[PDB]
Amino acid sequence: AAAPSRYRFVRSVMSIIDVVAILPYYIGLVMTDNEDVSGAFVTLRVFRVFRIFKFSRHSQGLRILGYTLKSCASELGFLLFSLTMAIIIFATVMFYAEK
Amino acid sequence: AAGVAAWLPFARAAAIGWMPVASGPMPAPPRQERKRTQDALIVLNVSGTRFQTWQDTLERYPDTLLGSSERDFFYHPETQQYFFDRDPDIFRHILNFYRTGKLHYPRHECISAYDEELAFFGLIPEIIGDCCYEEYKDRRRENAERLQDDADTDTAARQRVWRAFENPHTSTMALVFYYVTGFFIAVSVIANVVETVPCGSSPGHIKELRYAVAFFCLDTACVMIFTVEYLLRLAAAPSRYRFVRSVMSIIDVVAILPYYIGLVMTDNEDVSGAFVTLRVFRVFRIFKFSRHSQGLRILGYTLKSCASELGFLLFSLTMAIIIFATVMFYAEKGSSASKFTSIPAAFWYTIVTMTTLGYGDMVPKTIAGKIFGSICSLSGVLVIALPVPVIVSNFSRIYHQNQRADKRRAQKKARLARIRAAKSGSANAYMQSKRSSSFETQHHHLLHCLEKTTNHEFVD
Amino acid sequence: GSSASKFTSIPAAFWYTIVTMTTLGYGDMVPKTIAGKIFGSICSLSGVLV
Amino acid sequence: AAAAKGIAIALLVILVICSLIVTSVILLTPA
Amino acid sequence: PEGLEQLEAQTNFTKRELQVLYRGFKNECPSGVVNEDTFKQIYAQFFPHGDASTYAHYLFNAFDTTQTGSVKFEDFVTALSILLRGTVHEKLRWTFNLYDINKDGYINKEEMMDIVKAIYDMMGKYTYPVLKEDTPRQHVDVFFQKMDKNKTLDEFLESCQEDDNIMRSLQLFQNVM
Repeated sequence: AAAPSRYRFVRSVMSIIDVVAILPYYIGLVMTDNEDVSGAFVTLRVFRVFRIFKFSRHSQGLRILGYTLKSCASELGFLLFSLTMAIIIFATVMFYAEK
Repeated sequence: AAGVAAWLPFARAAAIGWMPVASGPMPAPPRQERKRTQDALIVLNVSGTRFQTWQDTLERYPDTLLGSSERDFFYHPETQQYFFDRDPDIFRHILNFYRTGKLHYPRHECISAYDEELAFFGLIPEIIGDCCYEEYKDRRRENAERLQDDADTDTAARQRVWRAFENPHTSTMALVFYYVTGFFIAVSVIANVVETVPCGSSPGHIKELRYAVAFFCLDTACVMIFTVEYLLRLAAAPSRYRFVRSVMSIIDVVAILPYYIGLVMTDNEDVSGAFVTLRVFRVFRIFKFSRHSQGLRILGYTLKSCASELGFLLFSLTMAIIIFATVMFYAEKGSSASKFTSIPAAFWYTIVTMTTLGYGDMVPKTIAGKIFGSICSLSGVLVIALPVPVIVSNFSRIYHQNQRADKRRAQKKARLARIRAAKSGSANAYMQSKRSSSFETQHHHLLHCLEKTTNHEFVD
Repeated sequence: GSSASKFTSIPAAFWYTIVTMTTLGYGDMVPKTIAGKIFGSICSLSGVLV
Repeated sequence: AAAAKGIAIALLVILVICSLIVTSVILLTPA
Repeated sequence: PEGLEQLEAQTNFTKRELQVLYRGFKNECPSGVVNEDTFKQIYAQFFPHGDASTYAHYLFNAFDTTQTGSVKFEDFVTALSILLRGTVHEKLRWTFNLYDINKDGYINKEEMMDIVKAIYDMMGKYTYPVLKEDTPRQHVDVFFQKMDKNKTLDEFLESCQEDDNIMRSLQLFQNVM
């Protein structure tokens, strides 16, 4: 209602967290009105927890942490690459030396 | 305003804008001494350097020293140029202030001298144009806290007695007073430790038939020592109740309450499963070691200085624990052992692996368990090591502060001794003058006048 | 006060608290009561700090 | 140092005599 | 206080000396208004003997009329003028205000004990005749000898000339400087 931007506000991430929090209840209601798929209700339960991220507005430091991660994106990417490096190499060595 | 007095003609032209729409008498100019700007550069000197500038710039800002009329005292008519006895490089910035309207602050010049010069010319400290303010206020706060630590004003019937008792080092007295307490708290805590070993005090070798219950006697003696020490402290407090709330005092009072409460419980109605809590508090006597080593006090100051981000540590840890546990339990709720019976039973797993501890009591079984377990371990490394440096660096900084305070206290005492020595030298010089380069003569003369007006003489 | 209760004495709990202060972890003896896991985790965190 | 060592021994003695008082108290109640 | 407005008019100093006085004044109190706290150590360091803050405290409030809590240059130079190069009659009026501590100009024998003991506090411990607790009250009685036996500003102002000690003591600094 009090949206300075009707679409750019959604383009932000906090609204994404809000909608991710909202949707599982409604999609589960629609499913249980139409389907009883096995393995999807447990996924609903799993996604029934992200209000912890909804706590972001209350916690001043959470935005700080998020901006910290966003700023050092390249460093985290290199972290992931080097981890995959080491995992591949050493797991191969282990399997070929202990099978 | 007066800061742009160079631009009156501009507004004069602007006046011509609203002439046809005017209706009045047009009260005419208030006349002038001169309708020009021939006011020549006035050579104002600072300790031998001439800083020429225009008069109009100086009376641009009236309230400062160089503005208004209080510069007449510094005027030097016999050579027709202002003279100041101040520092040239400092004064250059004050000169720049009139030209622009906002001061600056050199990166590299003593804040005490700069501030005293700034106040000397009667201009407010906060004129800084927010370009050097971030540094001037930084250095000013640093100097203010330096002189606050310069003002420790530590002192030396019972008002001095209790302080001397609190004094860490009075050679013969305070050392004994501290060593007895240190030994006695040490033996109390080691007794609480050894009152559990089988042969010490428990049915370890009595099933066949030593289990010497004397630790009760030792505990009674020790706690009597604590309570008499705390009664001495209570009589030693300048404010009896007001200083009870102190951290060390509350540690002391909770280091003695459990024994009395246990005695009161013994002759009261017995409640099952309650003495264990009382025996737990027997270990808190070890907290009394705060007075022993200053490191504990530094740690307390650290934890209550960076007490802001510790709340963030706890909150983010709870976030991570909940988020990873709620996916662990649903990840392998159904399995062979199915150890992850419930979320509170998965808190233990998500905290034994977030800390990178690693036991093996419960480990993931399904493939979906492995990925999120490794993700949890990495996230635990991140979240745990994130607020570490803000604590250890803060602790090191506080320790350096507490070392610097002692160093400057020693230096201040040496300076005070030198002041006393110089005063004694002045008295010696006066006595030498009495027995047998004009200011000393006039000072001796004034003291001689004191001699006559109070009919007393001065002897070494 | 546990069934197995390998925490037979404070000189034995020394080993557990020193292997959880160091973030080492062996699993030879771990707490089994809700009153145990809380202080075990707190001990691990305090070990990281110290 | 040595002057501090002397009073250190002096206080060691008073700690010992306090402990011996405690031993007397425990021996007061044997079994 | 313009440096040319407060010339020999109302401040009997030559402007050449007045400039030097102001230069030396602001050099120690840059803000231009001296507080009593500064008024103590700028004075006590003249005497390497016992402290003088007691006398300086009684000097300050006499300097500072209307209890402003701090003295500006105008009042300071006015008082310094009336002392150093002022009138012999006007020299002693302020000093009568100084000795008076009960505000109203009356003498009840108690305003002199503290002043004389503060004056005697300068020498400290290295005096030739060692001070005793009776010595300050004895000197106070010596001063009481010359005050009005009958039950004052008028008698003091009329007898200061009678005691030539005051007359040629006030002239030590009247001619000089």
